[PDB]
Amino acid sequence: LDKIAIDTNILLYAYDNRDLDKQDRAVEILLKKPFVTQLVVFEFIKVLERRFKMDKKEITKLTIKLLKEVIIPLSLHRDIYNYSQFLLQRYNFGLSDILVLSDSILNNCTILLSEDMCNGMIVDKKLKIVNPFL
Amino acid sequence: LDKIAIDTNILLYAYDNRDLDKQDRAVEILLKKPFVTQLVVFEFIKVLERRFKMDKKEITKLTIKLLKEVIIPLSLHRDIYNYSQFLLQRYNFGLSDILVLSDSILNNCTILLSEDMCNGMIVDKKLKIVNPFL
Amino acid sequence: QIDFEKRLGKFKVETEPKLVWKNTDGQFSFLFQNSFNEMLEDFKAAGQELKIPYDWTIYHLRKKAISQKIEKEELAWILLNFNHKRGYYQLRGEDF
Amino acid sequence: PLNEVIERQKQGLTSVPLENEKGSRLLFDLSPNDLVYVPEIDENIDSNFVFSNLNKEKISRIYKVEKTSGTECYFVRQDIAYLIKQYDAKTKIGELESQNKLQVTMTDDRIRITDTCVKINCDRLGNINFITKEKIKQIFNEFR
Amino acid sequence: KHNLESIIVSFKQNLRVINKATNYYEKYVEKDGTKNKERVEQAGTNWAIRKPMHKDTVSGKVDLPWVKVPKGKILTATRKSLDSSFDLKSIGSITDTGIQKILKNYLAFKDGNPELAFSPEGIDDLNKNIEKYNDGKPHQPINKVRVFELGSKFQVGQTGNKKGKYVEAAKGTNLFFAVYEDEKGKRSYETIPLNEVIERQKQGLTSVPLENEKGSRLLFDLSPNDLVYVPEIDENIDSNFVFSNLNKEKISRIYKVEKTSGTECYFVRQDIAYLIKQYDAKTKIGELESQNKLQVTMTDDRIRITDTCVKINCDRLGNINFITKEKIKQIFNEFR
Amino acid sequence: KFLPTVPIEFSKGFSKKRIDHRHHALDALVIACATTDHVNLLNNQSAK
DNA sequence: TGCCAGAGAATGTCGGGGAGCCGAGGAGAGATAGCT
RNA sequence: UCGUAACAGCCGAGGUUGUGAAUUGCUUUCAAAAAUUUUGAAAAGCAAUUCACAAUAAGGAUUAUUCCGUUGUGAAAACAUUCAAGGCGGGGCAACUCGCCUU
DNA sequence: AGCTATCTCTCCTCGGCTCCCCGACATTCTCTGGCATCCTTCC
Ligand SMILES: [Mg+2]
Ligand SMILES: [Mg+2]
Repeated sequence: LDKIAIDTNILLYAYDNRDLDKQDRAVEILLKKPFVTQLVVFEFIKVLERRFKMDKKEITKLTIKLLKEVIIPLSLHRDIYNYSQFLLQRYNFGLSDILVLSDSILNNCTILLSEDMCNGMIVDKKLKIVNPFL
Repeated sequence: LDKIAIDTNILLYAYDNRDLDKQDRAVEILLKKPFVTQLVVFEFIKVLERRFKMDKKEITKLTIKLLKEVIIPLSLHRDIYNYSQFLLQRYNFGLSDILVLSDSILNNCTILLSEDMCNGMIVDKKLKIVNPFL
Repeated sequence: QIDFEKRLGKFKVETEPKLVWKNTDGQFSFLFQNSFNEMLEDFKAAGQELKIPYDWTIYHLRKKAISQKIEKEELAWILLNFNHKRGYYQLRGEDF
Repeated sequence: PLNEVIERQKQGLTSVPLENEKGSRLLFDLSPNDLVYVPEIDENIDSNFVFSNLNKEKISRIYKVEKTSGTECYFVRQDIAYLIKQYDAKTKIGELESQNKLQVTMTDDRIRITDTCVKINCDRLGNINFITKEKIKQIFNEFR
Repeated sequence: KHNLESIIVSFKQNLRVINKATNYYEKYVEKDGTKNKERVEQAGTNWAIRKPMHKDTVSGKVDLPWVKVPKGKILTATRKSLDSSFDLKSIGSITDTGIQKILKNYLAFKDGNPELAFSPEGIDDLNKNIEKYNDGKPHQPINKVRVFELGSKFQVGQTGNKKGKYVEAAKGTNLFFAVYEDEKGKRSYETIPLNEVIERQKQGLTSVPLENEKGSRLLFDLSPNDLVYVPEIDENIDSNFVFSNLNKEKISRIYKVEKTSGTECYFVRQDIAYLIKQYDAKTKIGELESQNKLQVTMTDDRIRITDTCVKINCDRLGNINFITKEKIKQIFNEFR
Repeated sequence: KFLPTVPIEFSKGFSKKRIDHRHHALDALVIACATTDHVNLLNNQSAK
């Protein structure tokens, strides 16, 4: 009994077509109905519009379908900025990453899945960051 | 009598002092307690960290102070993606701009104080874009 | 159940150990059955009926230790009990 | 109400709001002739999925929405077409009481369906459709 | 006359809930190869709680099936000595049913009079002859009983058996009163107990949650001895600003918080020091009503304060602080 | 003019100045405007 | 025209603002041991 | 005539919640039994008398026979405390404590 | 043996702490009412 969140890299590795095994790992991650911050949704949309040059209408269609059935979006918590400042004291992460971490924690997420952090490292004795691909 | 929202460029001109007159206009606009959407806040944070190279802690402090005193943040709406899809049928703006417009409209905002958004025309007969620097 | 390397002598976290109690498959058992049986025989000699609490054994040990030999765990129990109730140490200016 | 649905669909949004003002995420909407499954009282269904092992009991615990008013939703066991005896005002005896349908399960348990029901969608041939790894693969294989 | 009638009274406030803890402790340190005793600071983040967290009495939670439990409410229990203050009503508050039966039977045996029944002599008589009132069954003697109570109590802590002990907030620790606003226009009032405030501040957050479970935006929080302004009935306003030239009437429409309980916040006009006549409950006549506090304005309109009040912050000298065209510029200049 | 008044039963331990905080500011203003001439005239430093 | 949506009728539960009790620091009122 | 009165320090014994135990109790649940009624076993909830033990403001350091955690200042989530040597001496079997003289 | 000044023995209004209605608002199930009349084309 625990709550799981994810990061933008997981959605991208699901969408990308050059890491077939990582594609798999991503897809059976999504079979469990993970949660997402709105931040990773916005970053995913920006990356799709920027990196893959895939047009806006299809971006919106895909994200609507994903948020509708694949994933459960998380309400953007109001205490995100204060808590992000609090976590920013001792963890030397990017401000985007710490924002994701803070809003994930504030929504009672117990495990975060990603690759851009310290695998297994614990933040504020509340959340555990895991690299599911390794 | 009518709600008012702002775009990231308003905050950027309020902070940056390369053109003093536009900075004064932006400060005057901020004096009236204007509403703001969280996407604008995140874009502002990203720009400050990237363009102006301010460190994380001062950026977070500035954001917290601004939200506590100067501006009213708007809660993120659950219908942002569907409406953004709807708005794309008639209007051809950037995807981030479309998201900003959708979140502003869904929160009953009637004026969007922006600059780089081809001011003047109504949007969906609910909101209008106004350039305050002209 | 007690740390001895970093937090010296402190109980391990979320542990509430009893010295005279051993847990086996969640079943708690006394640790000094011999002295307990000695107390039962003594109370039988005194005429008191039966079925006395297990943990009275501390006082039989304390009386016994004055003249006889007791086990090392019993000695540790007695010392940790003496740590509890040091007693009153009157200072200057009072007679009582 | 139909007015809200009309306005929401005209705006391009979905028929049912994603988030009530109470601050609760929308689990699902229900329409007439929809299918729901009521799990057993003992069991806990949160991410069960696996809707191919439909035996007698699981299928027999499938209900259908019939009508709706306010916060009251009425269900009928999906295999029931005509009631054995319809309700009457004089003798006041009926197979499914005065409303000819119950807000709860028909069996002896009498548990409110809406508290534990899970929505189920099916194709024309009466086959249950649930997400699979291949479906998740294709859902954005198509956009590529 | 003008200056005296244009004065706002400044109240010193200290809302210390947590603070940094200073710990100078002596230990052996190595300098130039020699180990010497010297006092050092404590390393890390140490928080000192600056308020009495809870009351002294500690209660344990019980589950009595024969008692209806209101939602959001907790049933606890506590040992108490058996004395003459126990009547047939009091015996109904004892957790143990068999003790209730024995005690009621013995009390009836002595004319239902607690004074003789529950004197120490009566307790001794019951203890020495407990067989009669317990259906002839044996029973261990009785000296104390665990009476149960119904109320709002919270655990002392989490580690160890500190989760098994339930306490209640210390008197005078109700220091926060949140007022939230919804998009509809309705104002919601709430009181935040202390322990949540300690938790939030330890997390680095604000004292009061910025939105309640309604989702309503938080208008403002209130603590004892802060000043609010109550607008006129025909002057329904949002912020009204104009806080640099308040007239006699604007100043005269300023109220101050003293007591917060439940959803109730009690106010007295800021310039009122001592009432002409202290309220008497017997005669029900005085300058102010019961508790010498009013939730409504003194004037004849008698409008409830919490409905239209707007918080105003006042510095030491009596001035009112409001955002200006320059404070924003200093805000930006601080970070550049 | 109509001056403030308190009935006998309610006038035990009553003060006009004690009812409002502003009497402190009034006292400050009064003591401020009195010059050294005022203080050494009301202290009878010239009485002899 | 059968049946859908909502009015309609019995309940039980809860805020909430007065009624009535009632714990508690503190003042007459005095027996009394230290003092004369 | 002011001031002195405030701040600190070494200890004690309970109580409460909880864990384990000995002995009894009250209620509830399948009947195991008797000829619609009782005797009941076993569990659960609630205790009582006594014993041992854990915690005793949430919590954080440290391995000194040291602590910090209900005071004050104010955003810096930052602080307050201590301050080298030399003998002379009193006390104390001891640990150590207390004064005087000299830069 | 007699005076008194520090205790103790009992009444009080205040600050609380339960009753205490009283009206309003969920739940659960059951009645009840509903646009009707209108001709040709029109086979
Ligand atoms: Mg990331
Ligand atoms: Mg933009």
